[PDB]
Amino acid sequence: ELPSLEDLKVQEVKVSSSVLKAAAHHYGAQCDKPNKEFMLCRWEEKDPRRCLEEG
Amino acid sequence: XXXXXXXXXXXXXXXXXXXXXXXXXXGYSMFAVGIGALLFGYWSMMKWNRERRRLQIEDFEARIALMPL
Repeated sequence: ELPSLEDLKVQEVKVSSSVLKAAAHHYGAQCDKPNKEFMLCRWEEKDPRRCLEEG
Repeated sequence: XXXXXXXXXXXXXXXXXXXXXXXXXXGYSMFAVGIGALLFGYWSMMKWNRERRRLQIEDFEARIALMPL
């Protein structure tokens, strides 16, 4: 299958509890360039193994 | 002196009087309030559903905004 490394990506994932993220819709306006480029990579190439660098 | 049961009529209690009569409702006037409540009913309800649309699009926007999810 050839899986990704044990170190993986992102150190200390997620901020805190849920609903907190859903409370602010300002996350759409500010910081959109990394979110859209990850979205553009993932629909073109369905594999999570390739577009993990953008994530 | 002789004392017997005495006769008394006074008002005669009114022999056969009609009590049933038309009250409140007339006919055509009830339809003006009846269908009038319906037209007021839809107009008040549909304005709330347009206000629901303000919430609806904003709710689905949260999913699009959340990509780390």
